[PDB]
Amino acid sequence: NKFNKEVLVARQEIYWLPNLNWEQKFAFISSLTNDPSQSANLLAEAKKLNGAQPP
Amino acid sequence: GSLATTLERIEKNFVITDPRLPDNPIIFASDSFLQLTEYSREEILGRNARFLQGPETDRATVRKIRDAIDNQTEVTVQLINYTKSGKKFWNLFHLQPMRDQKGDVQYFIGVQLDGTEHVRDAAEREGVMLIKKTAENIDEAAKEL
Ligand SMILES: Cc1cc2nc3c(=O)[nH]c(=O)nc-3n(C[C@H](O)[C@H](O)[C@H](O)COP(=O)(O)O)c2cc1C
Ligand SMILES: [Cl-]
Ligand SMILES: [Cl-]
Ligand SMILES: [Cl-]
Repeated sequence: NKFNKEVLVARQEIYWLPNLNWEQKFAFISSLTNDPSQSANLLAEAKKLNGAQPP
Repeated sequence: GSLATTLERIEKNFVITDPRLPDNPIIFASDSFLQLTEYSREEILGRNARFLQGPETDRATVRKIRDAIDNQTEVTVQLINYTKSGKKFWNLFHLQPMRDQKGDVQYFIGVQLDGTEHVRDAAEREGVMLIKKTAENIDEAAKEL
């Protein structure tokens, strides 16, 4: 099962990020959907995009 | 609660697919859709929505959906689908492209309104009206979240 709990957890956490627009959020979920083994890397990189777009 | 993304906690049946991925697979599936179809998120993410179909599903109707998808337009149909345990239900379905600012399609939203029967006449027009409005609201909401 590619979409184990860890993948699902990371996925939920990407969507919680406050500074991403809807496209950016959708893109990371989509990449995660396509390449589940990169979930942790995706969350970490999403956080960097978040931190780089302050309000 | 469960592990749904915040978008997937909106209280309507829908899924969202990415046509940029091979075979246009589900990337979001609402908790309500999961309750309806009896599938868990784990077992349908990354999969084409066609798993909902079965023996009695009218293949011409399904073709109507695929035609719409290929042309990146909306469509509304009534088709028979199946739960995980194989229980029949009528699905008043609406598809609509999710576009960005410049009007380019980015994703597809699909909304299901489940029923024990094929709705006709006034009850079907009322049905069509409603799920179109729901699909519009879901689109609008996703862009806020
Ligand atoms: C966003 C979206 C939602 C869909 N929802 C359903 C559905 O609820 N029930 C169904 O039978 N097909 C649904 N489909 C249709 C299948 O995914 C597929 O488009 C259809 O079976 C035509 O493809 P095929 O001829 O290769 O099987 C949906 C498609 C998309 C893009
Ligand atoms: Cl959430
Ligand atoms: Cl909830
Ligand atoms: Cl498809």
